Amino acid sequence: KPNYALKFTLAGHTKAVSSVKFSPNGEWLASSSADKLIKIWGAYDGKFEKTISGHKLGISDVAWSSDSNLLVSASDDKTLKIWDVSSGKCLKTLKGHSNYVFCCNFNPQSNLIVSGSFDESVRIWDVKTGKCLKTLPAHSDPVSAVHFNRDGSLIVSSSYDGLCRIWDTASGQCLKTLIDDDNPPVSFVKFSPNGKYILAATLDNTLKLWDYSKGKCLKTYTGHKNEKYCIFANFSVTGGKWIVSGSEDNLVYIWNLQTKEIVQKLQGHTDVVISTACHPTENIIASAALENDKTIKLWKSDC
Amino acid sequence: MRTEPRPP
Repeated sequence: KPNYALKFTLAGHTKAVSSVKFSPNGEWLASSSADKLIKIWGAYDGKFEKTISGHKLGISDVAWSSDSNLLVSASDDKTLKIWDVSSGKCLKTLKGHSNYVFCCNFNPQSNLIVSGSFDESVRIWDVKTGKCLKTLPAHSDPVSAVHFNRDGSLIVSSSYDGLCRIWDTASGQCLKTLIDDDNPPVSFVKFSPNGKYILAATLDNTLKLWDYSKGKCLKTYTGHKNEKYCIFANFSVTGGKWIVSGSEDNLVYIWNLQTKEIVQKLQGHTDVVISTACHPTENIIASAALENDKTIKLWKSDC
Repeated sequence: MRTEPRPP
């Protein structure tokens, strides 16, 4: 079992936090919020670094480029914005979604961004030019998550329509539709580190690890609460192999990936834990909560 | 919008 203990509480977003992500170089935590702001924080000391501003409405997601130099954010203002973190400059505004942009991610090479929107599409963007390369008719409901696989050749998307779909980055073809019994809304999805699996949250208080090629669910994680929000989930791999997720009961849940047993529950937030992230090299978790809390927390374990 | 609930 891990022994994550609270080290720092980070405050100053003035509305609900929506997402936290560690920079791939491990130096920084980025946060996004309904307050229309991005904030940067020191990953090891929790020290506030800077605020990045420009969206006209709240932000639902933020993501780092592979070299830790750029961010992309997804906003209710129907745009995504690419940011140079060190200068704070908005390099590009990605326009084309027709409704709230909810999720986003760079590909590993970081020349591309993928986004998902309440307009039910997935879009693939050129980072350098800011242009939308493709618009995928991905879902019949809002798109809750988009993620590239390890070599960027595939995209997984999830939607309240109950589907998780796999897309060929190059062609835009749907290569797979994963069916979950009773089609509960899918609130989060992401590839496993090896790209062979997808971790999917559904709004029935359940997380599942799927061999998506075989359409086989390998693991199921429960005990937490998730029926209303798109809570992120992670693979913790720096120490023990765990699954990490926020919960609507204000806790962070940690499970043994193989045994599916809850190994830890982190107490301290006062509202829904919407987002968790795992540091790339140290056993450190960042968590963030909604409007009644507005804090980000950094926790560390010796294993 | 991620910060707002989806009525089940």
